[PDB]
Amino acid sequence: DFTQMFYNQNVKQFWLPEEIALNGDLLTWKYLGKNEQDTYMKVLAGLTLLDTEQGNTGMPIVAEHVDGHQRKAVLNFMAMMENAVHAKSYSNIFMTLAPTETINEVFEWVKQNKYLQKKAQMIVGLYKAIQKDDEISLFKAMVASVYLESFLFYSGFYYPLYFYGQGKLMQSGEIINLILRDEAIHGVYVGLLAQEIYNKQTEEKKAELREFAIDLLNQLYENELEYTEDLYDQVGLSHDVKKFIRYNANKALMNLGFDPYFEEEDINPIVLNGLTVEPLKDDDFYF
Amino acid sequence: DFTQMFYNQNVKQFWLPEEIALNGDLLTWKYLGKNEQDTYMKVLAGLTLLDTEQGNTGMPIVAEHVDGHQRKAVLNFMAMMENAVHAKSYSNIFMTLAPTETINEVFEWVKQNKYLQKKAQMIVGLYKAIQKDDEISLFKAMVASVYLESFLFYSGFYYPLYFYGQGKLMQSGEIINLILRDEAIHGVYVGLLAQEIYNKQTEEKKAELREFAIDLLNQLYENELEYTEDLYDQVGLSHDVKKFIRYNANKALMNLGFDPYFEEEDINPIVLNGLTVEPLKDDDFYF
Amino acid sequence: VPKWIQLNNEIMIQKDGKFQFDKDKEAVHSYFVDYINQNTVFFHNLKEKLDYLVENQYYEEEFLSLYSFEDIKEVFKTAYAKKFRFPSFMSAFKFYNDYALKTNDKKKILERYEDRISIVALFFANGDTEKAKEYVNLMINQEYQPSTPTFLNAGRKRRGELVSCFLLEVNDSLNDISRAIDISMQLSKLGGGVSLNLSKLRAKGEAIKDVENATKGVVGVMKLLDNAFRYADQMGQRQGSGAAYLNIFHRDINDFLDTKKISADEDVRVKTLSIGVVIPDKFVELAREDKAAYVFYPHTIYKEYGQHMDEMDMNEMYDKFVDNPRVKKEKINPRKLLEKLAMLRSESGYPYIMFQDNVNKVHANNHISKVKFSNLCSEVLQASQVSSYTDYDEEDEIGLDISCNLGSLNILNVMEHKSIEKTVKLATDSLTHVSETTDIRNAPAVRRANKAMKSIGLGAMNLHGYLAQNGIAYESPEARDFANTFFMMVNFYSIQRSAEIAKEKGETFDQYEGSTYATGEYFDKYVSTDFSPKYEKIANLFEGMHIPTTEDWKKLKAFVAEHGMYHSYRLCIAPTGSISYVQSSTASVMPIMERIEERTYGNSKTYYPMPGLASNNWFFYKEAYDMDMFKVVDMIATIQQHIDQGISFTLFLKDTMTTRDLNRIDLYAHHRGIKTIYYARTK
Amino acid sequence: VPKWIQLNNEIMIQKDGKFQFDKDKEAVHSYFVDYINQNTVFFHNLKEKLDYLVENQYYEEEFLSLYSFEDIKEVFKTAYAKKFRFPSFMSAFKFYNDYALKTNDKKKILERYEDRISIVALFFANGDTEKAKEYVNLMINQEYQPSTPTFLNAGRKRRGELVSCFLLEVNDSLNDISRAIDISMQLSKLGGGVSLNLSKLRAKGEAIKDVENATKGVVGVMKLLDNAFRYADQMGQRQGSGAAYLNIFHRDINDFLDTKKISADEDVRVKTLSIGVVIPDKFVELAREDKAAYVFYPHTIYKEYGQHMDEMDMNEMYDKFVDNPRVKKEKINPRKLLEKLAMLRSESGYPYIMFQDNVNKVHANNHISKVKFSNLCSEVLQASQVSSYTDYDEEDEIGLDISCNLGSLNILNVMEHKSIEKTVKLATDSLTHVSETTDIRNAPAVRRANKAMKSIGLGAMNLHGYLAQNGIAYESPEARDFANTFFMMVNFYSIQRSAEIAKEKGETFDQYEGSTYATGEYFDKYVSTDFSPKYEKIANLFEGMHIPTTEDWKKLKAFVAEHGMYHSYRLCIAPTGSISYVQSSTASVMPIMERIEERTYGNSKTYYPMPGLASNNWFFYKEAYDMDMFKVVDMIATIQQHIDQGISFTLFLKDTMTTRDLNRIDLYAHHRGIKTIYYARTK
Amino acid sequence: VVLADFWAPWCGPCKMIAPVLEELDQEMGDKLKIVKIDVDENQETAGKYGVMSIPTLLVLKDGEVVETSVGFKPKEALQELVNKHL
Ligand SMILES: [Mg+2]
Ligand SMILES: [Mg+2]
Ligand SMILES: [Mn+2]
Ligand SMILES: [Mn+2]
Ligand SMILES: [Mn+2]
Ligand SMILES: [Mn+2]
Repeated sequence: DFTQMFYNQNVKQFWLPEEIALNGDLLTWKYLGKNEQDTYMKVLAGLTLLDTEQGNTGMPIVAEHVDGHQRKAVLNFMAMMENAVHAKSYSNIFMTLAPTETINEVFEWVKQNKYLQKKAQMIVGLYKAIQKDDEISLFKAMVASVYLESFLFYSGFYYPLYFYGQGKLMQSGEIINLILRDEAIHGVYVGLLAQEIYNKQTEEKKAELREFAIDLLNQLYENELEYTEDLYDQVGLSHDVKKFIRYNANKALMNLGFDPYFEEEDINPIVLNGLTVEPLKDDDFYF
Repeated sequence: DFTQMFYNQNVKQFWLPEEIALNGDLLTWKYLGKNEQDTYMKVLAGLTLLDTEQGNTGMPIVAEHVDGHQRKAVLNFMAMMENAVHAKSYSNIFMTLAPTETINEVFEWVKQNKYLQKKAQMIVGLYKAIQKDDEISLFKAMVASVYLESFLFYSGFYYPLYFYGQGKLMQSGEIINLILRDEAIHGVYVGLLAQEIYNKQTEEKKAELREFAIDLLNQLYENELEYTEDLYDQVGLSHDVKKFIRYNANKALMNLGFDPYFEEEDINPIVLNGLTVEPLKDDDFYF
Repeated sequence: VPKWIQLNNEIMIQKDGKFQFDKDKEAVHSYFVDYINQNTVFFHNLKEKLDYLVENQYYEEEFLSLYSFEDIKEVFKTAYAKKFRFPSFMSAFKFYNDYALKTNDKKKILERYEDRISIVALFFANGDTEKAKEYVNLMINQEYQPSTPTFLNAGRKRRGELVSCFLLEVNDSLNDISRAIDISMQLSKLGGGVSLNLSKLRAKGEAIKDVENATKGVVGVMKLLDNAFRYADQMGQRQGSGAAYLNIFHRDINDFLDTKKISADEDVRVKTLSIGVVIPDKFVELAREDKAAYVFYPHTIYKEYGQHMDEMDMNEMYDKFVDNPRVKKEKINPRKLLEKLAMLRSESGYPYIMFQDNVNKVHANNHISKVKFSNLCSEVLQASQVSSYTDYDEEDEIGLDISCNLGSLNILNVMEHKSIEKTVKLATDSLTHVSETTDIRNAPAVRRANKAMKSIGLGAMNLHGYLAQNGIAYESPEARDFANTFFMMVNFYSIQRSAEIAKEKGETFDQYEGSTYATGEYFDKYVSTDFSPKYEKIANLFEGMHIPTTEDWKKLKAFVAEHGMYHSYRLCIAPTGSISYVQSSTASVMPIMERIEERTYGNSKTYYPMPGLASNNWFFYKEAYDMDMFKVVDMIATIQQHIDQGISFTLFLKDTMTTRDLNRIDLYAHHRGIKTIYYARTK
Repeated sequence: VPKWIQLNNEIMIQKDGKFQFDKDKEAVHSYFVDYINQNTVFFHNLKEKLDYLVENQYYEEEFLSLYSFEDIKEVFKTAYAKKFRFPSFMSAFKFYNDYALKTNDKKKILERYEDRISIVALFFANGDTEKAKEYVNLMINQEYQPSTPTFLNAGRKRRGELVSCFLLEVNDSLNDISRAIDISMQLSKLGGGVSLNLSKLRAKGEAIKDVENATKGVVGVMKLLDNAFRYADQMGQRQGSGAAYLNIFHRDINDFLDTKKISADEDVRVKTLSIGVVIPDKFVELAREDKAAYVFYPHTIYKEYGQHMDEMDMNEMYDKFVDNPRVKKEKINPRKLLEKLAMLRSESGYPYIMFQDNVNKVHANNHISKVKFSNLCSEVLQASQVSSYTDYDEEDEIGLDISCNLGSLNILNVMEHKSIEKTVKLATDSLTHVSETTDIRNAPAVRRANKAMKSIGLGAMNLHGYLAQNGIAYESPEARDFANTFFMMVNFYSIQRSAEIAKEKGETFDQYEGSTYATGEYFDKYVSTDFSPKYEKIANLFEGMHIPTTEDWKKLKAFVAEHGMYHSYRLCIAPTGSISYVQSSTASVMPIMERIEERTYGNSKTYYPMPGLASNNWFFYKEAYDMDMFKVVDMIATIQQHIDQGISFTLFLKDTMTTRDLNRIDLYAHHRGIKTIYYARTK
Repeated sequence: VVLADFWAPWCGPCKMIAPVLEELDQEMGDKLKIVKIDVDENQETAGKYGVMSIPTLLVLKDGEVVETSVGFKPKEALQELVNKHL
């Protein structure tokens, strides 16, 4: 009921890194404090590392196990965007803002970081556990994918959106907004594929899959809180970032056809500013 | 030395069938004989099948086994083109020119056609035989992919080109030329990757790989002859198409770094004719 | 979760295989004790409450000044003498969330139910203490429910108007279109729904002063009115709802219908404009005979004949239009257009199907004007005259634009009290007071028609609830017999009260002498046919009540001839979807959509069982979707013969039925005399 | 391809390294001989042509009845005695495609250039044969060009209005907003563009009758105006164009600008409504010091002070508003708002920037009102009083709304004939006649202000053409000296003609006594500074013409003091668009965008070199985008000091120049006294 | 022993149970009586038994309700339900 519509929306959102000139960001970058520059670098590396997993494994593995030519085509298109567009865009932002040696060090740090690794490996673990012709294992991986696309990225997206909403780092913020817009539709689409599997299950199996999804969400959420404090306490933003994580967790659940887990909260306004014909056959006029 | 330039070429060649309005072919299509329309539908259906498998299976699987994020980005992009752009374009052509029943019948015809099933069996079999960290199985699949890109498509491409060259079906022909332009660069790129693996081997191993490549080519060739006769005898063109596929077989071999295998012949000349946001400062307010 | 909501959530928790319907009374008790009494500000005496409400701009001081304080005090005492208890949690929740007066911060409750009723009664009586107590007894017994604007805004200062709906005639000029937009925004500011007749607007591609093919048709006016209603949307309390009505023989009928298509582009798509289609009998005749039909360009007809297309009789003038070379037209397929209507109703519920000849065959005021369109709820069928708004500093020719003052009888409570006559007469008096006290300075035609026509709307509700609580199936012939008898009595007493008001005031509505009331044509079927119940079970319901016989109808006809009629229109059955909860009644005379409505208000679901739903009457409360729509059409046509205006007839369809089934229901409604069809709800 | 179009395409075919500019005259000859002379209706005599045109409702009879046929024939002979020949094919193409009268089927041509000019002159003279011949000489010499509405519709029955602009004040009420929509549509159906001042409308989240957060802001009114202008699209032949102006201190200024963003959603975006921003000097001061600014809610200020926000001097009352707790506002960043303006103009060319204090520093009629907003072309700057449109059957308080009576002087042909005085006086008389004969009944304020203020707009065009054809660079100081002298002469003779008309009619414009003309404050810089050319080359251009001196300006000041001034406003430089082709002139006083214009017409590619372009003056015709915008600002400010109204100043920006460069140009324009900035054209 | 079927003409599941009851009458109609009651025409009986949805099958023994089954049931499940009370 939905693949051709998503095909259309995906292909009409096509874009390339070269379209946004990045050099003018140096005019606001130079005015940020060390903690702001440090947080931005770390967040950016976090997003880059997670998105690479999605391009190399997440999207291609789902495309492999999903049946249907049109679904495979949409999924291929999404994998292409991760590898050919998003990955180049993140690299471009980095090369503009930091010298080569600084980029290498930030990636070394974020690669060793406990909270980034915990979530990255949890997601990758579920992708590696998909078994041929087993729709339960596929569903679990789709849940992981939706959580990455619609939830885990957002502790990171917060900061570029926060600057973007203030008139700072506008070129890279525009790029991030385009990336985020792609991840949103990726999350919704994979969510619909997961609901299709979920709806084929018994009531007991459904309850079991719901418990899986909520348990996974809880593990990721508790690690996100730690990840958030680790990055954002030094710039005083953690309270507001936490509200943004919960709001996006609720969107991820709704993508999977589940009820929201967290109470509704308002979001930081600066970040918001960044964001059957049957023919009449006669004898029907006579009664 | 080459991936970056292929990346740039592939992304700059990006297109969608909807860019080309097809209603202009309606009259030249109406005017073709029943035999001509039948061959044309079947030819494009055979192409659709090849692109379906190249997009679903061939390109993603090669992407999985080839090392390097940039090489993977090129291969992922090529995969997307196969199933999200190329395979779909044929349906755009079908939906314009043909009634639903004729479309349904031709897709049923691909399923039961023995030559089309044999060529798919052979090519996809080699893709699915790739073993992780086994460069020889990968080489064999890359040879198969080059043969699909640079040889097997051409029994199909002949007919749209033959019409384009006579000023007939020129909108459909424009789509086909764009597809052909893509496959030419896809065949070169995969050819270069295959040569990388071949060049790592002993002379004895190389001799075996040439045997594999030539045996496979001959087996595919013999099947393609029967396919060509089956499609083109009713339009009187089988001998002409055979010359064209031999011509392109030599191009496939060359893409693999091998000498031409068939002698040169005169191709129908008709077919040859078918080919910033800078912020203000305090000094801008005084003049 | 709140305690009252949790107790209300226990309705569907089935013990012993039965619904816990007794938990709703517990739910309402918990609601009151834990929220309403705690959040109601209390005064040491009624004098302090009235002084505080008048001084703080909550109440008008004018309407309370005609009574001495002892009179108001005794009115309140006789309001609390009833000791009214809400029967369901949803009734109290809806009242105290939508109608009960709250402080400026919306934190405390200033009005009880018995205070809202007392204030509305004091407004209605206008200086009469005994009449105020009569109104208090009428409303606290819940026999009569004033419309939502009237109930919510009577006696209040922060109020709009007491009129629930307005009908505007748009003439074919830029001055008239701009004034129609202005009046639509003014009346939407007042809170009432606005319906506009676009059939007089000339078609797309017509000539503007020798400049040919310059018009945008009625669709440009729909876009203008849609943005006007979006702009004047009552600040966001409730989105500005407007209605556009077009004759099916207008050339823009397909463009008019395409506005509700999902595939329609945003440049032609309207979003806040409900659309209605006026279908003369000629269109049904053409579709039945499968002849190719013609939709006409209104301006060509105006130039050729001097009258607007909707002002002439389609059945007589269709052949003359078709044979006229000077009348431009385009060929359409009436059966294909009917199928398009059916598919549009299936996909979106629009348009409102109005059978013009079904309205005008029994319309009493055809001399004033034919009924060319209905209201936003497709139940106000009144004569209207278009206003010729001229240039600035030029006097405008003000016509009649329909203003409808609505009021609903609770059939269950009216019948249980055996008080059809008194309830109908008191409701007629209250509606007359609402019409009189209502003036609208920014709509000259609405004001003129309110002063001259004095038309009121006395609807009815809880028909299905009364039938199910009496063991009568809504589709059964006994239900139709009861509807026939009850609404014949309602019409009898409404006419009697109108004639009594005309006698007391010495004045009738304008152009009454040309109406069928004056000539006696209205009473022909009443002095010829006896409408007493044919079933002994139904006749037992009217025990202790004097059913008007043929002789009584003859006496009423003579009385009307001698003294006249104060109201041009008296009866019109509105959907009443909001006040139905407060009165514990089913909405309108429509069958119930669901036995237990599921509603989400916040993060908690609030179930509302149907009024009186229980185990013994479960299968009497048969859902409207499971019912035969032909039987519902029969019921509404039985009711409609006693209602001078229309009835908000909603079609409840299943997803299994096709567009041909919808067309069959539409044609059966047309054949049975149904005047208007409101909605096509699909399950 | 046609022969004339084919010959026109030989302009770009370069032989011997030079463009074949002489091919253009061959293009005119071929065009005429093969198309025009064949497809112009020829009559046996002028009498038959006039009878055919009046009888077939092509011409009005009233203006031709003021002359005997001998006088009309003599006027037409005077027009044809010149033997005017179009020097470029594009001129004839523009005239005979847009302004030449054609038959009702558009197959043939009824009017030549000498016929349209004769009819316009006969309309202007109003019964005077000598005045008609003078107007014929003025227009056939192409010294003066009546505006597109005036030139097109003068003496024609199938017309609109001769008025080009309509500047409407919108008061803060629903009745006033509805009347604004009505008047906007009634003036768009007349053809002229409509500009509306929305600064008086209260912002989003304001109160409507003591209920808070009720308004949806001026954006809803912009939606209504945009759809009103879309509806009044003038057949679609020319889309309905309307402007909306908002003070930068209005709270909705950010949402006002957000509607022109490409990323803006369809729920906020307006398409047919151009936007302008009025920037007082206070905003520029706040941006200069990088201190936080405040945007105020207009209705809070109106409640507190009894006056509208835009009727109060913000340079004086900004602090009073800020330290007023009863005035609602939110902190903003003035530099961020300036950057937002710059990027909005880079992306879409909007908004128009109006420096209010630059306008009002030298505004003569500040006593009547300060200039709060400009027109759609951002060049009319006149005093306006808001109209309080009250409810129906209540008398409305009619204010003043501005209208364009436009006409352009061809600087090249004006100075070649050495007739600055005669051309300016005749143009002033023609514009006075156009203003007097304009009677708009559906716009009360527009009609009242036309009768009272009697304001006209006398612009100039072909400045760059004259400078380049005389070997003067546009950015050169000699060009600015010539503009100073020429426009001082134009102002002198316009004031002289206005005073002469006031003397001959015995009446001035309403509230003239409070204007700086009566007090003599206007003539201070004219009696204190000599505006004679400072360059010998420039002084030779004015040889044979008496350049007014300081003593001459003193005599003019005394004459104005004794006799008054008939026109409140006289000079305003419009963009002079499609009619600039017909006059073979560069558009307005703006520099040329491209040396050779590449235009697409049907399936043909047409080339239009700017008039007088050749090898010798190729580099004098420097493209506007190649020019320094600061020197263009200097040129316009030199012109602006002699124009009482504004100048349609379009910024021509390169792709490489950022938003900081655009902001620097804007701030230099503000510093140099530029009143309005029209467009930001990026190449 | 009586199997009472509470049904309606508009009820889709009630149309599916009709052939199942005809087969059950052919196999067991010597020991089981099958009774059908249309709730749309007989609301008093449907109200008396505390039926609140359809299809509803009541097993009655000597006038008393001994078992209640709601919704569609295959033949074998109805045989098991009735055989408990024979
Ligand atoms: Mg008219
Ligand atoms: Mg007001
Ligand atoms: Mn990504
Ligand atoms: Mn993604
Ligand atoms: Mn391909
Ligand atoms: Mn390929």
